[PDB]
Amino acid sequence: ECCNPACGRHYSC
Repeated sequence: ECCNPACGRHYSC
């Protein structure tokens, strides 16, 4: 979840 793969859609964590 954590910026996966790299905060593309600015994922949570």
